[PDB]
Amino acid sequence: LAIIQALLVKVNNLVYAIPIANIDTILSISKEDIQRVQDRDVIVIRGEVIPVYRLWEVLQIEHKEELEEMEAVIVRVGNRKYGIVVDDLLGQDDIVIKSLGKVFSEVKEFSGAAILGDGSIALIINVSGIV
Amino acid sequence: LAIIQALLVKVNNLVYAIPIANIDTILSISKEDIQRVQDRDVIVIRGEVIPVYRLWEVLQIEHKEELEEMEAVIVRVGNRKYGIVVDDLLGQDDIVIKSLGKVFSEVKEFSGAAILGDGSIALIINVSGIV
Amino acid sequence: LAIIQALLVKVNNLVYAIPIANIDTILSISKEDIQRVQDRDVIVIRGEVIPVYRLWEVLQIEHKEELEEMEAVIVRVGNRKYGIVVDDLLGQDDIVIKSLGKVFSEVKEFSGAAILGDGSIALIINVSGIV
Amino acid sequence: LKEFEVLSFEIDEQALAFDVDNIEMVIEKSDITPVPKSRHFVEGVINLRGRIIPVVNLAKILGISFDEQKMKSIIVARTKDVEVGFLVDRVLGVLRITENQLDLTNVSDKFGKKSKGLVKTDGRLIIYLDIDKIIEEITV
Amino acid sequence: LKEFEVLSFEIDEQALAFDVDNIEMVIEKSDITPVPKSRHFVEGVINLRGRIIPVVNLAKILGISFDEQKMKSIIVARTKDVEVGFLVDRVLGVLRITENQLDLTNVSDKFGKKSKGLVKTDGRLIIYLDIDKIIEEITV
Amino acid sequence: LKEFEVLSFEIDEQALAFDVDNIEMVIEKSDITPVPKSRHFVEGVINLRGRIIPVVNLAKILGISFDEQKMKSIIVARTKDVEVGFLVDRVLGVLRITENQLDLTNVSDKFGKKSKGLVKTDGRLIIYLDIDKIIEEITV
Repeated sequence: LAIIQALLVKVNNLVYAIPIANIDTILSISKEDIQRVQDRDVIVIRGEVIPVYRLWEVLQIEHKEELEEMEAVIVRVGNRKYGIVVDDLLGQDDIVIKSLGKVFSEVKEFSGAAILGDGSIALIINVSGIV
Repeated sequence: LAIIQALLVKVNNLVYAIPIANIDTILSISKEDIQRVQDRDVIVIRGEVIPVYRLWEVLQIEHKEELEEMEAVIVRVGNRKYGIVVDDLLGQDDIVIKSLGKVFSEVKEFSGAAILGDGSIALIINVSGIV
Repeated sequence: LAIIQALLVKVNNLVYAIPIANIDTILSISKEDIQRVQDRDVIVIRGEVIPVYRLWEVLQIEHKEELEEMEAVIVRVGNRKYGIVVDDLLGQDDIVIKSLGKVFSEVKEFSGAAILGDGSIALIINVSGIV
Repeated sequence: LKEFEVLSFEIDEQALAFDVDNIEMVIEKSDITPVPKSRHFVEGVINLRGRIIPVVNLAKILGISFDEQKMKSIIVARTKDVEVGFLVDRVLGVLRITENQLDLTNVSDKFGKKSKGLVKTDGRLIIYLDIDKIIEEITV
Repeated sequence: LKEFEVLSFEIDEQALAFDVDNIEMVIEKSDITPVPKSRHFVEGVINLRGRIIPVVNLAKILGISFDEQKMKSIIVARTKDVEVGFLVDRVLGVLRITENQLDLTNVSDKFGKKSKGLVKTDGRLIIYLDIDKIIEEITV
Repeated sequence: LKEFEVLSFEIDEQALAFDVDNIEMVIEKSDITPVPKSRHFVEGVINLRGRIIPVVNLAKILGISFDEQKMKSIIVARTKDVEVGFLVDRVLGVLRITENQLDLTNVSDKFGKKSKGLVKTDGRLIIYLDIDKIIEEITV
């Protein structure tokens, strides 16, 4: 079996799993200090410029309550790293990657699903496929 | 002259002439037992599956009163036959096919017009041009 | 310097300059005797058929009060001549053609601007570029 | 020159005419039978003297504006074998003309070869139409 | 001939069926997890017997109409390695059939090779679907 | 390195700057004469020191958002022969900089070669614009 440790994260009631191997850190940013750069939004932390992506916007999920303080996973693809705002920080966990089959062949945003403890589903974010 | 015997049929106030040479029978079907097959509607009579076409829909004519019992001419093109629902069953008649000229060159749905007794017009259905 | 004498003309509050070298005459036409020809409007004066163009329509400028009597400059491009209705007939004047630069490279309707007495701008109509 | 006879009519605020040799008769728009699934500018067929004649909307063919309430006349013309009824507002009368009161100013390019020129009468314009070229266009 | 067993179901006013050898089980539509940014006809994935199975809207795949309130059943079928849940209104039962009560009239071309023919039962039509060809279509 | 002087301004919630050597002067948006049938991003021409200068909407050229009520300043810059007034919200001041506080992270590709990089000042970003390349783009 293919085990992998991952951060369980939430958008509304949906569960996404970001493999821990890709997380750089986890901060709590405040609307107050996001900056508009061109078409993208960034935070700068310790002089490092990191573009932030809301996860619901990245996945096109209906959602509105954009709070003043929000939790955000920073991930890293090669040598560029970038933020991912989420709703809830569920917890760290050990999951078994199952493939979600031939009908999702084209979905670059994910890389498989996991069945959790209570038998609910999490889909695994493919960090190098979320722009 | 080119005489031809034909069923005179009505949609609202318009008169269409179906050459009798092409009619197979004339039944009275009831909404109750039309069946949806794919995108087409059919009746099955004596195990024979016949697709029905409303004549106003085939000709795009405004019309709404789709009664529970309706009269329908079954016609035959080669070896496939198919129904044609109409409003009124005017009567059988002997008409002279006149050509409706060079400006209707493209209209596959008809094959000429007739001048009736009272000098009103009927257009002759071209059964092999009504899909 | 490039001096040129020109008719100063108005549409709403905007000032356009038609070089006098291109004017044939200046009449006052009345809605009453414009004639629709195909898609174009014409007046006929002394058996001569002259298409009239409203200047605001030619330049797409918001404007509505199309009075019953209106003032119109007739201009001449080669051997065809044509009318140009305007709002006000400001006056004849001597202006210095200045080029309106590289960002207007494509605007066929004009051929430069002038700075007037009070330092306001007039743009010079290019009669052979107003259809 | 040569003496020309034409029929002048009106399609709302705009006056036109074609060569009288092609007209059979001018009847009143009474009753027209639709011919489903035909071009947008054909109105239908009429029964006239026991023959089928297609009636078309001349305004729609030329591309000028018209008001349906006013389409009251049908000019029935023919070229060679083909016969056609053109629906217009009102007939105005016959005009006797000469190819020298025939102004050829290029006011527009809209009507293609359908236009033959302007005819100035008291300084009042009338478009001279090439009836054959209209029928040619309208067939195949 | 040959004896055929098929599963008949309804997608609103229209009755269909596929070969019973391909069905694993028919469960009740309970709970489906969306898979963002996937094709329009996939509803999502479900957890069934500890495995991930995609659930698709059969109506959307065929192109016939459906009412969401009524999509209550999931037929879980498989061909070769690929396993899929088709969302339908209601299962109607099993039918035992023979390729001679299998009417092949060409009523329409909409369902491509997805259709295998009509089955007439008491003069009451049921479309026989090629389940493999539906799955083949739906994968790559 | 090298010492760089730039002019920083704001187009609503977003701060930008270009090389000070190209600026002639910063005037207040007063009065602009429209030039009909010109590109969507040109506002028009102004009379400044007895010469004609085109004024363009920098936001529209870059593609960022702006509020018309706030476009209050005009930065008049020139490259070679071509002179242009860029309409912005407010000027913020001059900044003295060095190509090593010049962050080149690839945050986006929207501004093409119009962008020269970020300048971090107290951890507060400002986009450094290539003024020449903006003018080059805007001419032919």
